[PDB]
Amino acid sequence: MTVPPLLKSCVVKLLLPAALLAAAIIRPSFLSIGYVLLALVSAVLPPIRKSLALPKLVGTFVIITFLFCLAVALGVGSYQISEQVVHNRSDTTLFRSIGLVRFHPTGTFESTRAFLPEIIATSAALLTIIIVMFLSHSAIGNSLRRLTNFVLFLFTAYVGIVKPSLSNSIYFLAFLFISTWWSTYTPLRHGVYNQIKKFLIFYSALHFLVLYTYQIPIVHHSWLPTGSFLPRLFGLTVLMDSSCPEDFNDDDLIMKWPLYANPIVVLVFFYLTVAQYKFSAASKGMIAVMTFVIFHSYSIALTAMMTWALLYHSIFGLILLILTCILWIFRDTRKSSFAMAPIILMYIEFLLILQYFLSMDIHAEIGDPAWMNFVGIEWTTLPVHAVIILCVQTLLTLPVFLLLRLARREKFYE
Amino acid sequence: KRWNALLGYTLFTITMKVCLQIFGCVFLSWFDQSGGWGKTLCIVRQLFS
Amino acid sequence: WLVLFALNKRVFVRRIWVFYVIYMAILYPLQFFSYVGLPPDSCIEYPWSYWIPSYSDDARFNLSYLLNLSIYGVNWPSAYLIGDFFVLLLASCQLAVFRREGEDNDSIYNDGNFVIKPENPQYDFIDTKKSYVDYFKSFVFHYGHWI
Repeated sequence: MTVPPLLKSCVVKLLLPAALLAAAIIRPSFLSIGYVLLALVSAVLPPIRKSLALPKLVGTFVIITFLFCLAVALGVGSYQISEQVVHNRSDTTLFRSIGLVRFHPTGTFESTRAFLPEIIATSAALLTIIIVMFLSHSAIGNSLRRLTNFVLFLFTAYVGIVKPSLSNSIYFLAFLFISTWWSTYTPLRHGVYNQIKKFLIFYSALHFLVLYTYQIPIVHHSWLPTGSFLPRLFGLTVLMDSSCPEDFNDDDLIMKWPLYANPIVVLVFFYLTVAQYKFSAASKGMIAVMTFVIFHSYSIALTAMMTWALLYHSIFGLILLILTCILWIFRDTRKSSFAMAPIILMYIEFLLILQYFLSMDIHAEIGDPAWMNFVGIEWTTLPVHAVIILCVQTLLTLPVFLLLRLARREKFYE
Repeated sequence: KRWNALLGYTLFTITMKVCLQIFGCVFLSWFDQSGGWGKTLCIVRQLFS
Repeated sequence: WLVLFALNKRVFVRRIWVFYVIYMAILYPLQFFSYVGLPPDSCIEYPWSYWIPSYSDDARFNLSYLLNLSIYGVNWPSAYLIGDFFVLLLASCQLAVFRREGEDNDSIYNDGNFVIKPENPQYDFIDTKKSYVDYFKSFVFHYGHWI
């Protein structure tokens, strides 16, 4: 009788997608579409909080999972049996695309792989049967919530950094838009925040769909080759290409951390976003501390701006240093920042988007125009260095971005 | 009915063990296969004792 | 035989116990004859020496042993005979009990309803403390399912 609704609901909503994604990354097929869709429909489902038993919509989604998983498992089993009884062509293309794979007796993770995905699907189906038949019976908190919103903001930045391309270009655009809205210190409505979250979740689901369904061997073999114009532009990388007896790009750099980390990083990003959607010295001491902070915020941001000029080389960087010395040469340093904060923000954001364009997954598509030989910022051919340098760039541009926040706040105080 | 079901299940497994005695003493030679299929049936021999 | 015995009510067992005891009392001499087998002086082979020629001699010997078919010069264990004899003893004595019997042994639920019966011949042993036999009765009819 002591049926834990929350515990078993969390077990479902977390582990069954987990083993689901494991059996998926094992082998890609139409099982990708169906099975990843079964995972992603749940998203942030209405919790079973001891009310109205299992939700009607949740129950409908779960019974759809029953039907689809049972049909897929039975079909794969029947097709494998038929192949065994009977036995690179179009029939073989459909053979890979459906979910079947050739059986060979020489694999620890390969001979089992011939039937493991359907075994895992049947096990998940049985667990769902058991669970559905069994379930039918703040100040520090607010500070931590804002801190986790900030680290989700940083995670949006990081997942934009890991694959600079049109797959994450919209991520970076949403990042900059919400950052500028939050910088004006105008309280952004919870409706707009919910709309931004919904757009992020929808485009993330589309991103999973395209990245994985493109990871199917047939798609990259037939429709368009791996690392072609669209993969170089939008961003499409195939991770696993090893198959049964009839693996990405090249291994000149052994690490290749961003390329291998893209799936798991974006997956944990999805999980964090859906979870967030569901979720003495007296006053004189820190008042003087905050007074010093507001009197030296432009100074510290400008020193970080120099640090950017040290790390990165450009005639733009020359413009950065000349604007730095202009701002730090006069008596009205605070007033100078107060007046030219929008201009420096526009310049730095343009520099961000320009180095992003220069760090796109595209290579040799634009060539080496006059803005390269004369100016000279690296193309970032290796992504391992690119991810680190652009993460340094954003963590450095954070305070020079906050200076406009403080300037606007002060500005509407008078 | 549940207790009689437990009775029937215990007698089911007693019959299965008695019938598997001969399956393991003279019918074990079907279990001397190669890897793969033989490996799987070797495991099921282990897990059916 | 055990499976057909257990999952059936006492009426069916009463009907088939004569058949079962006849079967056991026929098998026991048959089993002893099978253990004895043909004399080696006869020099006549057994049919089960060629039932499965595709296997080794050990497999054929074990197959004949589990079927309790005779093997030339094999030491049949006495435990088989002792166990079968004890089964025969119990079967014969239970047949004797079955012939001299009314309605005491079978279930009291033959009427059909499973609610508490109005009257029962024996007192409420749980509350009373007649003797140590009452203690044992309470222990085994109140916590026997635990065991």
